[PDB]
Amino acid sequence: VNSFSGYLKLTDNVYIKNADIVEEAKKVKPTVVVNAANVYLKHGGGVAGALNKATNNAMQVESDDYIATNGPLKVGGSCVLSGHNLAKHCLHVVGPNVNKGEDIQLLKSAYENFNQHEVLLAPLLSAGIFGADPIHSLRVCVDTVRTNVYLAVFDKNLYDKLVSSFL
Ligand SMILES: *c1cc(C(C)(C)C)cc(O)c1O
Repeated sequence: VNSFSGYLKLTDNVYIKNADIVEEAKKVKPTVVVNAANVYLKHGGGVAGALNKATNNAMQVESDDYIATNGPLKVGGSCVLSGHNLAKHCLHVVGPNVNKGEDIQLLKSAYENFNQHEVLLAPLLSAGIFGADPIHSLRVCVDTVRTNVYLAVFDKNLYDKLVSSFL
C-alpha cells in the first residue's frame, strides 16, 4: 500500500490523475518525483520551472553545482538530486524536445530511467512545452516502465483525452 490517492489504474503498474505535480508532491512527499529536465538542468518553464519555483530556486542552485561538476546530461538520460521540500529525491529525466528537433525514439530511453526506482510520481515525458504528442508519451510509458508510476497530468482536457483514448 502507498499514499497516492484518486488515481485511475491504467495497467498493472501505471496510474494516472488530473493533478498539479507540484501540489501532488507537496501532499504525498513521494520517495521520487520526476522532473521534465533539459540537459543543462535549466528549470525555466513547464514542469521544471514549476517544481523549481516550489523549492524557492534551491533546485536550480543545486542543479547549477551539478552541471559545473559533471557537464550536461544526455538526451534520454537522467540525474537523481535532492527532492528538496517536494520529495526525498528528484529524478531529473531528459526527454527529447521536439521543438529542438530531437529524436522521438529517445523517449523510450528517457522512460527506462524510471525502472531504477520502485515507485515514482512523474509527468508525461516530452509532453507540454517539449512538443511531443502526450498520447504517444503515455503509450511509451506503459510499454517501457515496469516499476510503479503515478502520472500527474495538469490539463483536465488532456487528462480526459488520455483516459478515453487509452488502449
Ligand atoms: C546525476 C546524474 C548522474 C549520472 C548518471 C552520472 C549522469 C549521477 C549523479 O550522481 C547525479 O546526481
